[PDB]
Amino acid sequence: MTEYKIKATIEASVAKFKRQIDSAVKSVQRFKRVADQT
Amino acid sequence: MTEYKIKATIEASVAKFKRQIDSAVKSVQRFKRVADQ
Amino acid sequence: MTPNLQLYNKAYETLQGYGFPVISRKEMQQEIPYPFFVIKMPESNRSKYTFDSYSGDTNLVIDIWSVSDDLGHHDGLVKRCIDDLTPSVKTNDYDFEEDDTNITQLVDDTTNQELLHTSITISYKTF
Amino acid sequence: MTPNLQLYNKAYETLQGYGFPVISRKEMQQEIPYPFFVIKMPESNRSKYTFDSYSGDTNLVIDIWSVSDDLGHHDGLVKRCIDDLTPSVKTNDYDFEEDDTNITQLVDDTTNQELLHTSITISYKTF
Amino acid sequence: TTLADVKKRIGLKDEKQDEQLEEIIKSCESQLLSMLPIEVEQIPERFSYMIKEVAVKRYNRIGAEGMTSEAVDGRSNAYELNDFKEYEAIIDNYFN
Amino acid sequence: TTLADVKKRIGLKDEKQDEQLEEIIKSCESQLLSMLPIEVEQIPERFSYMIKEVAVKRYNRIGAEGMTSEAVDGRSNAYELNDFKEYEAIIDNYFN
Amino acid sequence: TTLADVKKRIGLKDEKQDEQLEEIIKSCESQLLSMLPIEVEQIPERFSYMIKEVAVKRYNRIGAEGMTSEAVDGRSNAYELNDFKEYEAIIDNYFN
Amino acid sequence: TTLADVKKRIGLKDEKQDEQLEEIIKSCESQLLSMLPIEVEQIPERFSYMIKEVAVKRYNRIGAEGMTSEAVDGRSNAYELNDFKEYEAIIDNYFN
Amino acid sequence: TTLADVKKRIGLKDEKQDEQLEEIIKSCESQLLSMLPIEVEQIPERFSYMIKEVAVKRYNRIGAEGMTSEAVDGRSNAYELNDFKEYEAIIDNYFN
Amino acid sequence: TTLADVKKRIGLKDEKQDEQLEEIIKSCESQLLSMLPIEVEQIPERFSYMIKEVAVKRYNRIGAEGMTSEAVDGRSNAYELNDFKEYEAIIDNYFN
Amino acid sequence: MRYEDRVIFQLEQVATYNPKTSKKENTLITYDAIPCNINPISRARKQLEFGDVKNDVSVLRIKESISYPVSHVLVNGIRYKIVDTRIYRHETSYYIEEVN
Amino acid sequence: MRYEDRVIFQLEQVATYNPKTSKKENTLITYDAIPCNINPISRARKQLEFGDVKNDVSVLRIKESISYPVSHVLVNGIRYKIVDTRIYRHETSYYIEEVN
Amino acid sequence: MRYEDRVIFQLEQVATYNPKTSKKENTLITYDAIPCNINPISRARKQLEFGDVKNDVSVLRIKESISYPVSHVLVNGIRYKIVDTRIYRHETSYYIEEVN
Amino acid sequence: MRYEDRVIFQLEQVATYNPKTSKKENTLITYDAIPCNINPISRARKQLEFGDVKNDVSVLRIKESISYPVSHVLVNGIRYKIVDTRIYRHETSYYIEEVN
Amino acid sequence: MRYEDRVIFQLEQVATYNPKTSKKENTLITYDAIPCNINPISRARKQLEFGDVKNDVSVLRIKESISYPVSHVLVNGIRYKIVDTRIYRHETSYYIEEVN
Amino acid sequence: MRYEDRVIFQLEQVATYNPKTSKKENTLITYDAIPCNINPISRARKQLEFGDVKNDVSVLRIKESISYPVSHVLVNGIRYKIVDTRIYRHETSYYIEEVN
Amino acid sequence: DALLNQFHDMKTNIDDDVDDILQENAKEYVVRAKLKAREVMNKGYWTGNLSRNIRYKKTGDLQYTITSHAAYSGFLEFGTRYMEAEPFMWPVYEVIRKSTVEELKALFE
Repeated sequence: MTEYKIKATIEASVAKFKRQIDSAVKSVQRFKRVADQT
Repeated sequence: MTEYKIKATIEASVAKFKRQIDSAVKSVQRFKRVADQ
Repeated sequence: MTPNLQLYNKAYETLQGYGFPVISRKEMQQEIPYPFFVIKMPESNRSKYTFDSYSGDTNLVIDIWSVSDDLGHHDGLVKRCIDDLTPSVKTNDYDFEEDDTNITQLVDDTTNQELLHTSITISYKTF
Repeated sequence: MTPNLQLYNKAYETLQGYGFPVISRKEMQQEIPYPFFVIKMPESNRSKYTFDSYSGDTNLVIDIWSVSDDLGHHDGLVKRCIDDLTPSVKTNDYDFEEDDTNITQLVDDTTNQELLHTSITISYKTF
Repeated sequence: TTLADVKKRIGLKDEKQDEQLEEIIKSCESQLLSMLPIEVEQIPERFSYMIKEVAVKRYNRIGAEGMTSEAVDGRSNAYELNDFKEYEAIIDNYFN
Repeated sequence: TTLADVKKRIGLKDEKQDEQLEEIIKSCESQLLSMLPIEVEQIPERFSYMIKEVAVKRYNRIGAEGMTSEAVDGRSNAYELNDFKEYEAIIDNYFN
Repeated sequence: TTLADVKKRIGLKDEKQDEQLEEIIKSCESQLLSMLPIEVEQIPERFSYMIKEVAVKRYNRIGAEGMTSEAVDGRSNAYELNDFKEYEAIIDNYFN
Repeated sequence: TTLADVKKRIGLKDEKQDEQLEEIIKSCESQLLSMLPIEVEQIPERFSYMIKEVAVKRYNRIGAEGMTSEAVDGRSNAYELNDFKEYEAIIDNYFN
Repeated sequence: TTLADVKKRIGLKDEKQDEQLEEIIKSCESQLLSMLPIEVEQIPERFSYMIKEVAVKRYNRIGAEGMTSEAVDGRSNAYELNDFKEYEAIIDNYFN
Repeated sequence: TTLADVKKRIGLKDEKQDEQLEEIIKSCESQLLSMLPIEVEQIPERFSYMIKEVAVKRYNRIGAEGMTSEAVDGRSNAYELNDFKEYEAIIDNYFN
Repeated sequence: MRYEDRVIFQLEQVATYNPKTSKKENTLITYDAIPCNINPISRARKQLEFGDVKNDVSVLRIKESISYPVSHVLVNGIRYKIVDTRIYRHETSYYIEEVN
Repeated sequence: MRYEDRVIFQLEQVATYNPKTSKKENTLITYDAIPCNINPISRARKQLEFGDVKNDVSVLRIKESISYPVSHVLVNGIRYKIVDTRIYRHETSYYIEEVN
Repeated sequence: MRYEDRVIFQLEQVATYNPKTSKKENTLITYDAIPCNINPISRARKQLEFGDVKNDVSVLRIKESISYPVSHVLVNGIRYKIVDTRIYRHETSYYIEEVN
Repeated sequence: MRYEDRVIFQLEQVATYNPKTSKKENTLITYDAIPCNINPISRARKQLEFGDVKNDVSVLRIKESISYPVSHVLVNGIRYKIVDTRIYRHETSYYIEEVN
Repeated sequence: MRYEDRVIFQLEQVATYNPKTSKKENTLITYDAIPCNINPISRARKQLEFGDVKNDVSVLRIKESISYPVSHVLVNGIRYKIVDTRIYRHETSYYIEEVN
Repeated sequence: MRYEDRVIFQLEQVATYNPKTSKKENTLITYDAIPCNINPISRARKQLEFGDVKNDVSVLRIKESISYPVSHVLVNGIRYKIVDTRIYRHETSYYIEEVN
Repeated sequence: DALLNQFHDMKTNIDDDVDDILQENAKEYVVRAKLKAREVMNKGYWTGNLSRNIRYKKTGDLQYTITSHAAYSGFLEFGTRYMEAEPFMWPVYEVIRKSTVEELKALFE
């Protein structure tokens, strides 16, 4: 005999989206801080 | 062991949104100058 | 014609004169050498401005793709486009005046090759 | 009728006169030759405006699909619509006054074919 | 047999399928009476249960008469080769 | 057989498949009458149920007459090797 | 057997399946009494447990009387080829 | 046979495939007439149904003549080894 | 045979494959005439249909003449071990 | 044979592979001439087709001569045991 | 295949919207029933914006093919929209989903 | 493979946009029909921004290979864009999607 | 199938909200117990907004079918909502999930 | 393994950016051709920001191993970047993607 | 199953928060050790907000069943939270994850 | 298993940050080499924020077990971080990833 | 004006939304493969031990691996020196790919 198993794999990457969201967040916080002086 | 794969990689084109919000910031600052100066 | 198409045509009649290829989108069977220009149809806001005319905001984006081997030449194309399309563009029905121009560059590895991708936005007030 | 439906009907009475097909949404068994118009039901804000009337902001979106083989014609449709629906539309109960129009065009390859997709948004003040 | 005893075994309390079950039972009776010795004009009461058992088998096989297997989304069956195979031996041994 | 007796077992209640079932039944009768000895002119009523049973088997098999298996969008069938196989043991045992 | 003795083994404690178990037991008794020699009028008590055991086997098989295998929404069963197989070696060995 | 009886059995009411079916039937007739004893100049009417049955088998097999199995993206057929295998025995037994 | 008679069965209606079908048919004729006894100078018309049938089998097999199985982008074929296998039993039985 | 007739059968209208096909044909001719009786200096024209048939088999097998199966990313071939196996019997039967 | 069940095909023919009356009344063409084969009925929870509904996603099979245009089927007293139709040589297979 | 069906290949040759006339009229080169093998026709619901369309994703197979450039195929009266082509030693296999 | 376990079916009949009393009191119809077959009990961690709960996602099987409308089942002392029901010829199969 | 095809390995050697001339001109080292084994050519649609391109994702195999650094391969007249290299005892296997 | 390993069950009994003292001190009930069967120990990287930890997701099996409530297990000197418990006829199977 | 290859285990022992010198200099404990079995070397493209690197994700196997704490391995001249360690009765299996 | 809350929620929760859709498609892959096996493996030797041994595991974060654990299953998926192939996991790959992509799209459309 031989252990001729078969695999199928489903996987995803979020870390780029994570950083894109951080970039948008801090841009809106920039708007927040200038609106506070206005 | 043969492996079939499905990969999903997630994107957002925030480079437009950044430019929009920065344009808004720079536009608002003109008001502050007009008020104080 | 709308101002959109009037501007877009004047943009072709400029950029297409350099001899490098100009496209709105690349099709699969079409071979394009580097460097090349992608040019994208303007947006336009239009609103009442005087008792006798509208006026509005027309937003042009041109998009320059090159291999990173020589950055000085790529920048030379950028500067050549800006110097030809600004400060003003005049056409048959419309006038365009640079409100601002925004230049942004990325190093693009999507294609298994290190490309330079410059986006040139020009916001024309139009009358 | 709301102003929404009044305006939407007046828009069909215009666009349906061109002899190109006009649709709210394409159904699967329905064959549509290019070019064609999608049209979407207006949004409408309302608020008190005088001691005697409301007034408000009604937003109309019409949306023009064509094959990219001839851009001058597609822009001809865009201009023909904007010229027919501005500066003002009158109907039975409501008056509409243009406050803005926004034109945005995309090149669309969703359908294995290079189509032009123009969105025309028109903001009407209404009374 | 009666219909009612096949009906009781398969727990089928309504009447929606009596038209099929009466044909199934009529078929099983005819087949068993075909397997007996040529002289024998009547199914011996010793064997009266076989009609019922095979009728239940056939009830289950409705829609798979000629099929050794059926499969569909979420459900599948596999069937034995011959309904009377267990009983061919008993009928033989009784007459020999 | 009558058509109606086959019709009852497969649970049909309309006319929309009569022209197929007629030809199926007519073929089953011809085949069974081919299996009997040469001197036999008619299927004896002792065997009449066979014509019904195989007529149902073939009704299921319709569109698969040569096929060991048939898969169509997640329905799947596998078919018995020979429609009359069970009955060969009865027919031969009866005449011999 | 009593019904109660089968009922106890399969762990049932209510009345809701009696009409099936009764017919199952009655069928098992008829079959076993078919397997004994012709002169035997009753199952000898020496064998009474067989009627119970097969009555349990058939209770499990209910709804699958002809099926080698049965798969229903991820629940899959496969069945012994013959319920009385173990006991044929006892019955025959006892009378002969 | 007629064409129309094969046509009726396979339920094919249009005329889009008569050119193929007429060749299939002409082929089946020729093959059966090849399987008879050398003296026999005519297909016995006792066997006239075989032509129809095999023609239906062949109609199903269109596009898979030489292929034992055939599959694509949710549609699969597997075919029996020899169209006339069931009937070789009957033709033999009739002439012997 | 004529080419047209093969052409009709495989449903072809144009000229774009004639040069292959011609060579296939010419090969089938040569092979069958190799299987007959040495004294036979021509395929007897009694067997002419074989040349057609195998010509269709080979038409399907085209691009797979040596292959038992063939998968190409989800299209899967499996092929019969020998094109003339059925007909060996007719040819031999006819001359001997 | 000519090259041109193998060329016609395999539908190969350019000249990009004549260097391979001429070697394949030269090989098939040599092998067939090896299978004949020792005295026989020439391939009988009765067998001239075998050279062509096997040449096509070998043409399909290019890149898989030593291999029973070949697969990559959903292109798969499986090959028969022996190119001449069908013809070993015919050559024998002709000389015996 | 056992082709036991009877299916009624329909074409819902899309009308041109009438801005004088604010109506776009479609019309249904409906055909004679055909023998078909169909999967067992499901009644799954489907979860729309307004809440739960009993959906049924299914496949229906017919021998050879039909000459005429179709868009919906009615069978087992449920009405379905055709969302795929797959056309084999001797057989047609329709993927269908209940409406509502 | 049975190569029964006949395919017409096409090349849609992309023209340069002409700003003086607002046109970029392409031109179609179209070739003689070739014997091919093709999957059964699907007619799936595809759900575009403007609504539903009957899409067809498919695979087509031809023996050996063609000398000339191609971009679309017309077969069964449906026109497809080629989206992949896969070049085996003695066979070519094209992945094709209906346009519209 | 061994049909050993006993299931009690229920229909929770939805009342129309009463704005005069701010109540929409439903009513439960509850039926006689039926012999069924059920998968082994799970007690999975499910992670709601307010925290963890012991969920159970399961399948239950009954011979032939029931005449009457149902919505929930009570079995093994756990109450479940029916979320699919799948109607074979001689058998009915219900997908069920615990409430809470 | 039939090692029929001939591959040319390359190393694209990355130069340091020269700010006084705005150039970072790389240099290619290119090696003698090696016998290899490679998958059939694909030409898939790949959908970049600027549009469609004909991509080719593939695997190439060579016996034992090469002494020297590499980064790209040229074979069948297509240039690929190496994106994985897998080093078995007696065999080396390179995953490669076309550039452009 | 070989039931070699010994597991200690625990119930961490949740106390009610005391606002006078800002404490909600739970209490652990802990039971006599039971013979069990358990998967081999994993020590996977798990990547929390504060950093890496050595996590262990595992399954534990015991014959028949236990009368009493449980919430955690201690075995091999690792403490796990039970996240599923699956109740077969003669056997109980617990899905367990290390805490921390 | 053939345990041919020799692995050097390491523990990178984490020091506490010293705010008077802005240093947190770790120290490496390094052990005698052990016979191991390891997968063939991969050199995959990994695509970090600053660009491409040649990554290697692999599994390493040793007979029985080691008394002492570890965190990294050096083998084939590549340094890996241990990201999982699985502990069978007579065998230990380490999932390892190259650093950089 | 409070848009930072929406971006914060997206940053915080979408990890679990992706993990859930992966888990659901992994379960569906096993269910469909368990059916497809009997759909094609019908030459008549079926015990079903293969279908008793199709499983899946969360082998990594945002990574689910399905596995056919029966030793001979490769010989069935790919055929052999003596058997035609009866592929059973490949036809499910063609399904679950589409469902996974369109459901992840629907998470962001």
